[PDB]
Amino acid sequence: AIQGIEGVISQLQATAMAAGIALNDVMADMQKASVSMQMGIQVRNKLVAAYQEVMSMQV
Amino acid sequence: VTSEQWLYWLHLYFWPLLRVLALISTAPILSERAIPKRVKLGLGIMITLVIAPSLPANDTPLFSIAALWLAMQQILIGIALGFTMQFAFAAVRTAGEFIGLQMGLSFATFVDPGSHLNMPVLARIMDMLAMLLFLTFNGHLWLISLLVDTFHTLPIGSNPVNSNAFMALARAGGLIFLNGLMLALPVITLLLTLNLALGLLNRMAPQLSIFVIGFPLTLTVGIMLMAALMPLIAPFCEHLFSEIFNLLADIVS
Amino acid sequence: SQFSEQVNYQRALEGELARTIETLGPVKSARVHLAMPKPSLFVREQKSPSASVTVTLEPGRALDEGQISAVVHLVSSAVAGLPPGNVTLVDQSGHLLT
Amino acid sequence: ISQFSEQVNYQRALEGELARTIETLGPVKSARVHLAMPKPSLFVREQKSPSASVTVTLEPGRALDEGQISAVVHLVSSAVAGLPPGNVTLVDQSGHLLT
Amino acid sequence: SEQVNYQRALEGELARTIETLGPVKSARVHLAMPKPSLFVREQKSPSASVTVTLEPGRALDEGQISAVVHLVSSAVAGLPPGNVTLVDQSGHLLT
Amino acid sequence: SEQVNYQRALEGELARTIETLGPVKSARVHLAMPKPSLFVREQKSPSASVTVTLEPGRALDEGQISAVVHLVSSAVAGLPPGNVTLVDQSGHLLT
Amino acid sequence: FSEQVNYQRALEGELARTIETLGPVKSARVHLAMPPSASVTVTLEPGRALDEGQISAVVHLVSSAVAGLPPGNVTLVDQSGHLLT
Amino acid sequence: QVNYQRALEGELARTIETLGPVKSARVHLAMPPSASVTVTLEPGRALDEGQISAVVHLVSSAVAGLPPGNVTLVDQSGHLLT
Amino acid sequence: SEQVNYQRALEGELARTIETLGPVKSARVHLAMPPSASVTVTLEPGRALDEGQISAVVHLVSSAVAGLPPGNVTLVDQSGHLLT
Amino acid sequence: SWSLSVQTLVFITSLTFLPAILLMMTSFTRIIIVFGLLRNALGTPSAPPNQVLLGLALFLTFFIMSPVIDKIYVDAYQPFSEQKISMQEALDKGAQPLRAFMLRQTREADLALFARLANSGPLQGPEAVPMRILLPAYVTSELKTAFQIGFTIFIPFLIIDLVIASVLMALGMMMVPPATIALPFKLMLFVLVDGWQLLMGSLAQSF
Amino acid sequence: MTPESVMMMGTEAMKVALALAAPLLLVALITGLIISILQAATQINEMTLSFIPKIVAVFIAIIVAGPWMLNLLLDYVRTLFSNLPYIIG
Repeated sequence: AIQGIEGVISQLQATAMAAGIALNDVMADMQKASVSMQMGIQVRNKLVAAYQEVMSMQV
Repeated sequence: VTSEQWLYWLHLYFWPLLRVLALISTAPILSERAIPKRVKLGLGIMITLVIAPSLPANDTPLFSIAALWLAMQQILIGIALGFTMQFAFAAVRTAGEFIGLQMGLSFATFVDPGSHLNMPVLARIMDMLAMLLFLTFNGHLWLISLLVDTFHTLPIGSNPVNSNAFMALARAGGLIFLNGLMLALPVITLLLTLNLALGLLNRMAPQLSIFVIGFPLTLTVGIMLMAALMPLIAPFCEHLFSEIFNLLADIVS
Repeated sequence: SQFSEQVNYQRALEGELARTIETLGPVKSARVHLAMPKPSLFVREQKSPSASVTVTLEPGRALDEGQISAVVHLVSSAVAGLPPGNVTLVDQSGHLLT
Repeated sequence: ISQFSEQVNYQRALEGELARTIETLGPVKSARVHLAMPKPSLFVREQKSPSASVTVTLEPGRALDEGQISAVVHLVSSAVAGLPPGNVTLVDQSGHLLT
Repeated sequence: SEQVNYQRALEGELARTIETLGPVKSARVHLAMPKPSLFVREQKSPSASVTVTLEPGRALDEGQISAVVHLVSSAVAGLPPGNVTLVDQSGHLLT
Repeated sequence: SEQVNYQRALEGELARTIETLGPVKSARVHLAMPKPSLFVREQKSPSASVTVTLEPGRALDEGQISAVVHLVSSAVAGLPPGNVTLVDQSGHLLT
Repeated sequence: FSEQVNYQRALEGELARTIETLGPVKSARVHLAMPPSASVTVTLEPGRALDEGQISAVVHLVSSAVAGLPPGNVTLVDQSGHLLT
Repeated sequence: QVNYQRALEGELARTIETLGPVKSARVHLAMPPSASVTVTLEPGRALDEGQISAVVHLVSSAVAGLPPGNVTLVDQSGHLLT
Repeated sequence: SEQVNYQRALEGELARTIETLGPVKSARVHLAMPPSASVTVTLEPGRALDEGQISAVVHLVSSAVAGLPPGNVTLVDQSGHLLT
Repeated sequence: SWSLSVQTLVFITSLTFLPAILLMMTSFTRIIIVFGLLRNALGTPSAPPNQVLLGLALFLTFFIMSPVIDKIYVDAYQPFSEQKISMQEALDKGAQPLRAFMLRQTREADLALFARLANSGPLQGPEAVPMRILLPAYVTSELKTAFQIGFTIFIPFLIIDLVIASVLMALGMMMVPPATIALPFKLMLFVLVDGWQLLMGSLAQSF
Repeated sequence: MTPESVMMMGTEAMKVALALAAPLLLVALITGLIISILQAATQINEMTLSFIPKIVAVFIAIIVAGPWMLNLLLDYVRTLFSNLPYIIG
């Protein structure tokens, strides 16, 4: 993109300043997605529990 | 073949689900505990199923601090929307509780503040009347529509944020008081006059008045006064909802 | 009410702007109308505010091009985020000066 | 003053001032402005554009110039948040549409 | 009540301006402002009926018919001109 | 009560304007406005009955009947003209 | 709201005051508007044209007196409607 | 605060006038900082470069965190001595 | 108010002592406490301040202000010469 | 850098203490106590719901932590991506702004007490105060500050109540309870002066 | 369904509450006022003797008008529950 090339030159300025599919793949990505979804569910559950504990307060 | 790329679908369906569910758990009527949890989760899931395919999918991994920042952003947006909506019901509850306290309904708070003995029954009456009015004016549909619309204004992707904007929501805390005063005003003032009248009776022969004649008279007068004042809340109800909605529209952006 | 406060503020700004515009040599009386944008219960969108300025000139006192410019600048500055191009200046005969 | 009352009063006041400025215009003896400000609804996408009707009474024989009609249009449109000029109707005392 | 009153006040002002039209001796405006229905195929829309009494022999010009239409339509949020009916004191439809 | 009162006021004003029409000496309007429904099916269209008393021999023209129809239909949110009945003092249906 | 508006009326007043103090200037009128921009109208003494440095110094003063006022948003105009900017 | 600002402005103008060539001074402070100083000189009493420098120093010091470069000094004729 | 008044009082006493210095006819002290100081002295006809006198003025003003770094004290004469 | 599974375990475990972080480390206790005392002042212990007060305190806490959040983003969020610093050196580096904030808001007496409660003699410098000594001292300082702010809020309402009672007594009334009369006047004073916005402005200024 | 119907719902409900509570409150108020004026006439002032006849009067009030209140409130609740499925939206 024109804006994409703008971003590339921006990252170059930043550097300046700083100075078919098989079962093997199907199953592995399937498991990885299951793991990531479980992680997201657990993190959200922790956040929701913390929020409800905060809001169940008594001021 | 038989690809079914799972990460793409997960990243497309997750963050809109997080924002929709964050609104659901805090938005009035949609956040009431009487709804079973599975009903709320299913409503969020179905709304996300309808909305997400049109949105540009994000590619940030769930196993990164960027995912945590995204989740925090969605939670903040949802709770801000729900709470700004809840402010109007807070104002109505305040006005009702004050009318009830000038009724002398709960006199034990003036002598024992927060002593496990308080019944703001008028506050509950007008709170549920306000909920009925909000249901009638289809405010919840609007809430869902605005939750969808805040994407165009603020996309899922991490975007920079502002400051006094938060103050605005916090400064909305003034409205709860300011609008509450007006609703009361249309009744408390006359009640005040009534109490003033009772004072004139006590300027006569000492004692033998107040706590024996004032309470029943003022209770009946408050009852019939605000029974007549009931038709007045609905225009004020729409005014409150419009105030909350356009404040949300102006400040969320 | 806040809304009442906002209306009062809009009116006061209009008054002072008209005042300064009149004080100007060629101008006998001025009338300023402001349209501040509005909020919506849904959808993001700015509506750059707009202004309409009607001037009555002294007998034959035609306004200079520079004068139109200066009127434009003043009115635009007095309104938070007023894009000059949204200021209309008109005379007592209905000629658009801007 | 109800929230609705507050709005209606604002509308009336705007109408009054607009008519006032229109009258001050040389050829115009009296003006009458009617505003129709619309309503947002949870069953539509683009809210309908506001509309205005302007009736002018001219001084004996004081016909309005094409530019006079234009300037009236501009003023009325600007005074109403999001008023698309094309929704401003200008009419004389005889019922001739000037716009 | 607040809405109905708004309706009455508007009807009144519109009739007023219409009478303030040279050929018009008195005007009467009736507004039908209702609630619409989405996905009901052909719904409908707000509507107006305008009755004018003319001065002895003061027939309204086609332009006059057009300007009345424009004014009434504009004064009603989302009033499609085609839903404005204009009638004279004899029952002739002018629109 | 608020609704019933609104209905009787609308009836009154409509009769009023109808009597204004030259040939009409007195008018009587009856509105039947049905129960609204916000579901996805239930809906019914309102109806009107108009009785006119004419001046001695002042027969209403076709156009006149048409203009009465238009006015009454417009004054009632979602009133389909075809549901307006116009009758004279002798019981002749002008519709 | 009132507290803010009143302070703006004051700032405007004092700025106009200092602008007049300058010999050539007979009277000044300052209009402010923060989201900022300023419009300054000066009336000069008979024939007392403002020098380019005079226009500049006015610009500097008005810009400084308004938190975050970019000079380029200060308009200076005379009693005849000439933009000295 | 506003009263404190006004008082500081007054005293600064005072000291600036005390200086010979200066007949009257006017100080405007913008604290969020910047300063505008208008001086009226005695008939023909032009301020020297060092004098301009000293005015700058005084005004800058009197305002917590005032960067000299944000002090404007102007004469009764509208000449920027800065 | 209590603070502003304290600042004014400190300014006054400092100016006082500075004037009570032979060559000095009148002194004016401005404090900017968030610190910095500006000191204007008027000298007696021809009474030029020596280097040490300048140094001593600096020391006094710096000490009188909690955490005043001397280098933030400006001393100026009645003609606008920076003695610093 | 240690194992990814251990990192996940530690992260989810630390997620549990989020209310503890909000209460003990941020200012949330101060605003919540100020709101409670202000509600007690007006004489209505249930006028704004506890939920609304909690959410308002949460928004105020978010704003007043926004500078510290920005410092955390600069020192921890960004360099964790560029991998110049990560894991240990950074979590501690990101926690450093919290340490600076809590040192700023903590009184010396509480820190001295909690040090002599832990026999930490050689604690000489003020930027190397351990978290165990810094946290409860900060909480106690917050309690004292919140109580002081609550008393300052109490003063005008107490004055209004006293004035109303005095005028009632002087006017001849000896039986009329002054609380009923003074409640609407308390509200009209609170609204008219716009107490809420100035209160939040002062709290933000109170740091 | 319409807000007019809702607000009417609240009004009629709370007028029913007013009708239920008015006899007891009015009887208590009348008894208190009568005892107070008798105290003023006799120049007797103890804050406890006004509390005695009030309880007896209010308790008699349930004896006399109690069935009427019980019949009114049951009719209100019965009609509300019967008309519940026609004011649904």
